[PDB]
Amino acid sequence: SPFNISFFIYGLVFLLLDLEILLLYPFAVSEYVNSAYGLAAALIFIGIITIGFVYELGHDALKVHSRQLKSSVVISYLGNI
Amino acid sequence: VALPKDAPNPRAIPREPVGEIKQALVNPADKYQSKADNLHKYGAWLMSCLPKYIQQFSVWKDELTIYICPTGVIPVFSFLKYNTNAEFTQVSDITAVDFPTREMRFEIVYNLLSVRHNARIRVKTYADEVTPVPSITSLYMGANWYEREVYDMFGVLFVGHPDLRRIMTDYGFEGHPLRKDFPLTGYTEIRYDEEKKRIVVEPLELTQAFRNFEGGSSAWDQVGPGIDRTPDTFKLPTPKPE
Amino acid sequence: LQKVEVYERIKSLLAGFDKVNDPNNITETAHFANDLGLDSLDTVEVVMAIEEEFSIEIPDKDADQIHSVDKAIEYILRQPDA
Amino acid sequence: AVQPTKFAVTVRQSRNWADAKQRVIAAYRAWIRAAPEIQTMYSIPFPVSHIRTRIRQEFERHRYVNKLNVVDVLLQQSNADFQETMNFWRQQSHVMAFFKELPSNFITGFLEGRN
Amino acid sequence: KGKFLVPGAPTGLTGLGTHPSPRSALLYLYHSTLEKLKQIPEHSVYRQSVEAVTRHRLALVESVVPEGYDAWVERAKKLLEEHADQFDPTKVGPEGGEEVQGARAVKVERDGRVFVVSRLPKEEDERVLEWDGEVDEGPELEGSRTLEEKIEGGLEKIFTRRDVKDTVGRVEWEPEPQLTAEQVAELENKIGAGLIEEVIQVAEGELKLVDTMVKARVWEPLEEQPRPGQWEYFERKP
Amino acid sequence: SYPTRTLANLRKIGLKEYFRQLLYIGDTKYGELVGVDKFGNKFYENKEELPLRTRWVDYAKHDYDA
Amino acid sequence: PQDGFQGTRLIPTGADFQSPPDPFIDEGARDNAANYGVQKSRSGVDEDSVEGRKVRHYTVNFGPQHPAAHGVLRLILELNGEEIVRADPHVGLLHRGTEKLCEYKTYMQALPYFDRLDYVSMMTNEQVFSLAVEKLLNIEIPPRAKFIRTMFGEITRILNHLMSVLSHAMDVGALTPFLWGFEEREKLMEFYERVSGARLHAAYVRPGGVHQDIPVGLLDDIYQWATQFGDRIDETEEMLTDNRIWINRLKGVGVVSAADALNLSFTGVMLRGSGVPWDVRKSSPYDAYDQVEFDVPVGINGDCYDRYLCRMEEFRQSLRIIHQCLNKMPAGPVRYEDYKITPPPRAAMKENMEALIHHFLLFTKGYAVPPGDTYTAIEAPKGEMGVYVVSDGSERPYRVHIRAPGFAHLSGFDHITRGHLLADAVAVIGTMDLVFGEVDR
Amino acid sequence: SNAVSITKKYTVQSTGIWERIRRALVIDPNRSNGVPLNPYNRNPSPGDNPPLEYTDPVTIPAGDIADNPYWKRDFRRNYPRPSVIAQAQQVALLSVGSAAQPRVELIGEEGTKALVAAEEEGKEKGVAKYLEEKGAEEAKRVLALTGGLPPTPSGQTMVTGQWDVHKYGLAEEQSYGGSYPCRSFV
Amino acid sequence: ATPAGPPPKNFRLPPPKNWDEESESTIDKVGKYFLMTEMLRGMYVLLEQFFRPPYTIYYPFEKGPISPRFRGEHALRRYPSGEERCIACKLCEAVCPAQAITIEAEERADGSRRTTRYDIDMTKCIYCGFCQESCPVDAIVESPNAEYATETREELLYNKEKLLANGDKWEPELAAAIRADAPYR
Ligand SMILES: *P(=O)(O)OCC(C)(C)[C@H](O)C(=O)NCCC(=O)NCCSC(=O)CCCCCCCCCCCCC
Ligand code: SF4
Ligand code: SF4
Repeated sequence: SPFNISFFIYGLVFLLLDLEILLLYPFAVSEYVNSAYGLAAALIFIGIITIGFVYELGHDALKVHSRQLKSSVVISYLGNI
Repeated sequence: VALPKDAPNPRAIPREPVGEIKQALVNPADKYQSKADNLHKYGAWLMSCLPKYIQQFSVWKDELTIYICPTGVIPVFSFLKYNTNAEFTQVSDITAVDFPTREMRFEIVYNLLSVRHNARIRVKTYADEVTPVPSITSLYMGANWYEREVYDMFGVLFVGHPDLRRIMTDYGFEGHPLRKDFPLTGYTEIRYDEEKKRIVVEPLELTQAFRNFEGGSSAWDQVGPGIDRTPDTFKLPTPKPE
Repeated sequence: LQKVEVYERIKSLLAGFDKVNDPNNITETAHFANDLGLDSLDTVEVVMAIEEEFSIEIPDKDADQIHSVDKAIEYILRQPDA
Repeated sequence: AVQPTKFAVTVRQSRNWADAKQRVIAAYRAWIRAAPEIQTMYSIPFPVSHIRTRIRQEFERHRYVNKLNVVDVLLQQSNADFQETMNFWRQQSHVMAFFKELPSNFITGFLEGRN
Repeated sequence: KGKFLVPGAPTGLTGLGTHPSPRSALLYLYHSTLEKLKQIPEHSVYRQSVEAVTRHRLALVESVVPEGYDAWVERAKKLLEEHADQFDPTKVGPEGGEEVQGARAVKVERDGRVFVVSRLPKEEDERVLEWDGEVDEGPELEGSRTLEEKIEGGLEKIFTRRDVKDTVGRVEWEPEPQLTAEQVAELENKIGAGLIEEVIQVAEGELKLVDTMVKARVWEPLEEQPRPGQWEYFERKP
Repeated sequence: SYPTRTLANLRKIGLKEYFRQLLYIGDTKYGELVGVDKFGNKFYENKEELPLRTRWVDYAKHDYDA
Repeated sequence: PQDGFQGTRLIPTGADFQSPPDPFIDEGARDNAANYGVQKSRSGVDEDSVEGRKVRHYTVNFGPQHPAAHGVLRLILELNGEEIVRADPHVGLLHRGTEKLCEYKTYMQALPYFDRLDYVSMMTNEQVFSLAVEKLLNIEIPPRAKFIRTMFGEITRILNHLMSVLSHAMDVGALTPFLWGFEEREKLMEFYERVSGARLHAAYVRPGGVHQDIPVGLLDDIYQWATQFGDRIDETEEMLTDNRIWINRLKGVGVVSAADALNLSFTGVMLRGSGVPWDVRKSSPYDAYDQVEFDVPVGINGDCYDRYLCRMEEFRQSLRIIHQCLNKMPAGPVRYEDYKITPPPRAAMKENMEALIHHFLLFTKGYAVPPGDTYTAIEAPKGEMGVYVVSDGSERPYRVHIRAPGFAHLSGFDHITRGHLLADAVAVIGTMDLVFGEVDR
Repeated sequence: SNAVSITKKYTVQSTGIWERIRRALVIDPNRSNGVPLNPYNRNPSPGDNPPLEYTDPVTIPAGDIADNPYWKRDFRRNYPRPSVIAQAQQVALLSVGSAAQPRVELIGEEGTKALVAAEEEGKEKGVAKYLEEKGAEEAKRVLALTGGLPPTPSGQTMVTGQWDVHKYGLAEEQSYGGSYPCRSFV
Repeated sequence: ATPAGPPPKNFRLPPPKNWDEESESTIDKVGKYFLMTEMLRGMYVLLEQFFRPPYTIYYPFEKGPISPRFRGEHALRRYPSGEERCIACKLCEAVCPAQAITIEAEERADGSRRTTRYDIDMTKCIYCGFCQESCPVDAIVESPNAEYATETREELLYNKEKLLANGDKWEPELAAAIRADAPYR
């Protein structure tokens, strides 16, 4: 029967960052020909991928909340009427 | 064996002889008189603040007991939890004692602690197989399971108790085994049955019956009456002569 | 649902019950206790049987109200399940 | 505090006989409503008609009670026995220990030994 | 820096923080208790006990005056008397107002003493505070609605609620001078019931106990005489 | 066991006994005989051993039992 | 009784005397983070009272046949995914009717029962029963017995903490400290098996002193062990105190406040973890405790980490007490010198008439305890262990009730655990230090 | 550091080069390995300790042959009785006082008849009724029994010579320093 | 919570320290974080355990230590003449906490007070030693023997024939244990 998974947002982002690191493996085996001009594109690609990763860290999308805030009422004394 | 350079054999050290041993005789009850007066005043003070419910109090050595009627369980324990001189914020324990000679069979005995005053106090009330007792689970979260034990072992309802069910006995179990009339070995026993392929319940037979040696108890009373230790401040005056 | 449909099944169930005094006394305005000879526990079983047949849940407040066949019919029409 | 469990019911006294009257019907209804659900939980091989027969007989043994304080102990026990059964705390052996599936005459009892 | 206790700082007892205003709070709690006892007859020893204990502890808290209290109390009278409408519970509610994201305050009476309870809006970081901390009642009702639904929405609040930045007809209540952390220890040496945060919680439980005693009528005659043999045990005849 | 001990014990008892001891005790022990049971069991002591290991038995029967 | 047959006045209940909070100063709807949306009814649509009785959370039987159950617990957990919404501990699986069996025994015959309640802390359980009977006997046990009982009281405390702390570390995943510490406890059961004849159930501490005197080599061997036990505490200190996986498994876990810990009947480290200075050996000195110096470890955050730091400090304080007992051990008898209470020496029983009569009566009838009742409590290694003994004036107790620290602790399990994950429940079972011989009794 | 030397710790030692090696490569060369000394630990065994050496101890008074009747040490039969006060004679103690603090003289005869009335009035009307008719100043005299304030419950220590609250204080040496959340109390 | 009276001196905790008040250097704090420093210390401590003697003994060739007071299986003992020491007083039957002893006695052919039945249910016994404590004549003793595990429970129902045979076999230790432990009894 259906069961809550508290880490499925990890599974969605895991899906896309795998596609991203696979797209970086042809560069690793082609560096001598890519050189500087090819390096720039590889860095432009990894910078955009990294911005979406900063989006996932910034919003706490990779955070499972679990555990199991102070007084703000000041009384004052004027004494008698 | 590579022995350490500064650890001598400790058995090899001679002990100075000890001969005649003097030992003073002490009544261990004598140390409790310096607060006898104080324990009687506190018990008397409660008797006066809450005279609707507190029937009597007793003082034995350093233990003060408060006897109350069952309809006053909430107000008395409210007073003992929240009063400045009565910061009894734990329930150490809640048990029952069965007295079948009494109409109200069951004595409900609560034990409280006051870490503020380093003080303990006992409160006793009574119930029977049909009279219930007010639960104190609203004042003491820790009293939840104690009252379940009294209900399981003795069969005392606790009105207001959330989730009052068995806590000690087997699931389908019938009877209250700390009652005096409940026999020591019970009524039933279990075995795994080969024909039915399960655990089954059967009337209790015993290969060797329990041997009660209680009839060997002394024909002579061995303790006597004791002594009275009430302080003068809680005894009535005596009419002086002439 | 249909009124005659939600009544025909009751007669078969009520007649099918083991120890009613006589199957003829079941009418559209018959009482379980006065006519059909059913005590408290028998009546609670009859509402229980009616709810199971119609596949509906009858709540404690309106379950007590059903002491007669007509009251069962009106509740069955009132509740939207079949 | 700690949470009361799924079928936990607060222990309260019956106000009057009308109160007790309505509670006993509520308890009997709740038991016979649950007999189909008991059967598949505990894999009872008998049909549900037998289970409801046994519920009826348990209630019938307390039929002739005219004391509010005895009924409320009885309404307590059924509440705990219902809660215990529905949460599946007891097991099949306990539920089957509840179904039994004395000599009928003096002479029958005499001839076999007492019973 | 180390002159004053820091409200909400852990005290060494778990879940017990530093009280934002311990002195006034004890007076409020003690005067409130001395008010509820008055529905108890004077011959009750419970009344006389609580009445005795509370007054003994009250005079000790008064004995420790914060610095500048006289100057502030003279100012604060001229605020309550000039702008009583602002701090009137019958006008602004018992919670000081409806806008939690600004300052709020009401005037309360106990025994005849006058108290002003204030609710400074909760201190949270700027980057996780939406609309200054406004309360989110959800989206306004749009589309075709009946009048009743618009009423239930909160439509009467347009004409009573205040923009927090709108402050012309109101005065900013400055609260009472507090006790320098030396005085807090000095006061609690007198009371002798632990930390002042402990003393406060015992006082407030003492306040709630009075209502239970009053209802039960604990000062009236014994309900159930113990029946014969009830408290007999196994004693040997003296 | 450790290399200094195992070679030292192996030198003392011989290879044939070394393999017999690897078959029953699984250790390599050397010590002096202290006596023999009525059952043939052999007892040795060596105070130059780890605590609770200074006394041991060589069981007479192959199917040794305590 | 009779009036209850028909309707009469309803017995007052805690709901009746409820009082409304004052609205001027009330701040917040929840001053406790235990009920701050980490329980049931925090999800779904409708409550589980009506129309919700047809559905269940994911419910798993954590035990009895479970390692983290440490024995015989049936902890029914309701999981929201991997989060606990409700914890229902089911006990009574080691309930053997000890308190009813004690009523058909003499006072001597009941003492071995107390060995088997908290069955890692035998001699401490014996002491609380021996101190209750001695109080009802109105006798004063000799000074050598009081020093033997305090020294073996702290040898027992170390034995419990070795089993408790290192079983708890084993549950969290650390295996090696368990193995090291079980050589030390294996060392300390020699001291048991040398004064008594048992490694575990000594039956040593008895009302009136101790059964036999310590043998003539024991104090030197206890001191020899004492000179190296500090190093043992430090090497287990060396794997857990600073370990970052140890800190993030226990810090902020199982948090109970000081004011709730008292209200939950918590004692011992469960209470001292929350910042309360409370020790039964400091507040009601028993045996020779008021004759020794020791410190009391107290935490400040009330979590599993502070409770771990308090227990590792009690290793060092128990070893500190043990040294003073070795130094201050007096001469004299180890049994109260009254043969009407304690058995005479075998020499005297075979030599003299009044010694034989007393030996015969003490082992058949038992001794009579003057009538009365008492609550006696000691600082057991797991908390306030108490006993309520009712006396007939005869030779068999009328009532023996054991107040077990772990019974009071397992009851507050759902209070502190609801909202944590399944591993955090394992963490809280071990910090709360349960032995179900005492829980069920 | 609070380390004692390895050379006093009654464990088996390293020697020679392996002592030099081990002190070079351990974290604390004063930590012991935990292996006891065969010559010292449990040597002799308790089963070869001579029986004649141990002497069973008798104390002078209890064990003497000429200065102790049993009845002057029979502390078990001198056990205290519980002292029970009921409302019937708490009204009495309020009516006429106590052997310690009497209220009126009760001189000779005609005082006994007042003595029974104080007990009789307690049995006829209880404490709440008693305070009702005497008014509020009788209730104020109740607090006068404890000096004006309500009594404090008795503490259970007596380590200072009087039964009191034990005064917990912070220990002079804090074992975790300040680094860890565990504080040391005495 | 805290004791009544003056609150403990300095019981109130100091105010919390801020992030920029912690007097640890960034190089140390970051180094410890990234280098896993405290856990390398724990790894090292295991290494020096690896080079320490083990604690293990080779059971059954080596046995752990037991004392004269050790309580093992029961044996009935005889005087130096072969006469049974047991006289049927029944004291041990009375004191047993588990009712594991059943005794039947009579006058023997020669008029001697001797047992006819002597059974110990070894599956009811709790091995407390109370029965040997109470013996007037040192008859019932618990041997130093712990290795007597059996295939069936009938093998654990000892009659007088089995218990006398135990004493007849174990007498040299039973005597040496009583010799070594008697003065303390
Ligand atoms: P009508 O006016 O005839 O009303 C009928 C009743 C029964 C209400 C009576 O007239 C009546 O009022 N009599 C007194 C109340 C009564 O009968 N008993 C008290 C109710 S509690 C009770 O009877 C409990 C019975 C046992 C527990 C429930 C039964 C189910 C047990 C387990 C079933 C199978 C589990 C595996
Ligand atoms: S106590 Fe000893 S001598 Fe007496 S009957 Fe029992 S075994 Fe025989
Ligand atoms: S040692 Fe065994 S036989 Fe002897 S009294 Fe104890 S339980 Fe009974």
